[PDB]
Formats: sequence, structure tokens, C-alpha cells
Amino acid sequence: DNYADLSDTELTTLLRRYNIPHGPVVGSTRRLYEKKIFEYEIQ
Amino acid sequence: TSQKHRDFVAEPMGEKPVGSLAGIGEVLGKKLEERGFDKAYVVLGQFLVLKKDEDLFREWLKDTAGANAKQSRDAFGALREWADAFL
Amino acid sequence: TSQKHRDFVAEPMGEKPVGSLAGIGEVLGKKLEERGFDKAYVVLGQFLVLKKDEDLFREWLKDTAGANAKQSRDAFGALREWADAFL
Amino acid sequence: FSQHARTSGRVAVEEVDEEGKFVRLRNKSNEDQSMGNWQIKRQNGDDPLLTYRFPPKFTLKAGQVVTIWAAGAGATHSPPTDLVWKAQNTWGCGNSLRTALINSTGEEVAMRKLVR
Repeated sequence: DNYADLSDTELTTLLRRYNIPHGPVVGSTRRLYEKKIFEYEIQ
Repeated sequence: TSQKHRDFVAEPMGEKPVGSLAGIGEVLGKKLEERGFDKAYVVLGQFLVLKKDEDLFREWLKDTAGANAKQSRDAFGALREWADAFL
Repeated sequence: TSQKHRDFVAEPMGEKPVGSLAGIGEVLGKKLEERGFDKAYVVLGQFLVLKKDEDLFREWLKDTAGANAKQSRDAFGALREWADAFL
Repeated sequence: FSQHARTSGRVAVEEVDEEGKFVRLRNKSNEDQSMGNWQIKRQNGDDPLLTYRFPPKFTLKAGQVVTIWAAGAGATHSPPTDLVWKAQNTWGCGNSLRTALINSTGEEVAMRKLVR
């Protein structure tokens, strides 16, 4: 709930941009990728 | 029943692409691949976390990949039939 | 290898409860069921949407149901061995 | 070798020789199964696929076992119980052996996989 207002499609482009290893963004994976985007940005 | 439907439910899916699944045409396949669903097992994964629910899966395929009613109907039917035979 | 692991990887899982999955003890299984992961196939589904990735699956399992290193190692290894055989 | 098996119908792939001399199929049911034009698909690692086809008319009786021998075993073809695959010396060896039973319409109805 830190990367809210961002669509699943924008979260994906952001995973790609930061070279974060990922699969699709779906309901059961959303929180995990938001945490990985946070861990990345905060380093 | 179609050729694509018959060939998909006849055997384990293994490493088959998204396009091998019934209802997944050129457009719908290109969009699923753009969302990260390169393989048909990734779509089966979504279907399994959605607990094989028809309404939740078909509304998901529509919302995220722009699937029409015929496409979502055909994709769900193939996965349901496949899970009943191989899972 | 444990008896739980051996029984799980030997055959299709169908609608077996989450606890049938190796590494899934009483507490872990309870925590997964309350999160909607009541059957082993729902957890297999998660493993598939994560593209069968070890790091991603083990991290999700630790974050969702408080699985320890040995539990997530065993749940991953059981799902990987199962998917290599039956998918 | 770790063993993994799936049976959708009456006939199971009961036993797979790790030395590749045979494949045994068992009718685990109390009914007779028509197996005319059925096929055994054998996949050893990355080797070419091996396909054995059953005769156009064949019946595996309730609770009976049929063994399909590779030519190398030196088995005698006695149709009901024992079938000899004359043109193929081995079922194949390796670290991953997948034996699938396919029905007359091309559906995988059974399998046994040996790993390591």
C-alpha cells in the first residue's frame, strides 16, 4: 500500500526499468512486487 | 469443440506457449505475453489461485488482456477440462 | 526425504489440503487457509504465476504465512518435483 | 530412481524397467479395457521420442498385466500377456524416463516417470 494509484501495467514497466526479476502482476503477486520496488528504490 | 481445444486438453501442457490455449488468439496472446504470460502454465497458475472460479477468471482475462466473451469462455473451458484430467 | 514429500510427488494432487504439501505444518497450513490457500493446488498456482522461481516463492511463503527456511525449501522442492512430473 | 505416476482410467503404467527391457501396463479395474490403436510414448531425457503402437484390435482384461518387451530382452511374443517390439532393441536408459499411455483418439490416459 506504498505504490497504490499505480496500475498493474505501470508496476510491470517499473519492474522492467529497475531490472527486477519478475513474473506477471496479479492480485496474489501485487504486494510482493511493490515490496521489491520499495527495496530497490530505498537502496 | 475446436482443434486447439482438443490438442490442449489431450495432454500435459508442459512448456507450451499461451497461444496453445483455446480462445487465446494472436492479439490476446500478444497482450498476455506483454503482461508476462509467455507460457500457458502461467495462465493455469492464475486460474488455480482464482480457485478454478469461472466468473473471477473470465472477468480477469477481460480486465487485463481485453478478452471478449467467446475468448474467455474458450480459455476457461480448456483449463477446467485440463485440470480435471491432469491435476 | 519425508513421507509427506514422497506421497505428494508420487501422484496428482487434485484437491488435497495444503497440509499435504511438504514443509506445510499445522501453523503454516492454518495461516495459508486463512489467506485463501486451503488446497495444495492454490499454492501450486502461486508457484506457477511466480514462474516456478525459488527466490520469489520462498519469499512470498515467508511473508504470507511465516514459513521458515526449512519449510519454504521443502514446499518449493515438492512443488518443483511435482510440476516437473505432472505439468 | 524416484517414481511418479498418473492414471486417468482403467489402465495404469504399473512398472518401468530402469534397464529398458520392458514396460508393464496393468488393468487395475474389474472391467475389460479395449486398447486397439493405443500407443506408448517413451521420452528419455532429450533423446528422440519412442512410439509403440498397439494392434488395431486388443483387449486388456480386468486385473490383467501386459508386458511390452524391447527386442533386446530375448522375450517370446505371446500376444495376450507378452508383446515383443521386434524393431526396437531398448525402451531406453538415462536419468529421466517418461512412459505415457495414449488412447485411440490421442489423449494421454496414463504415465509413469522414473527420475535420477
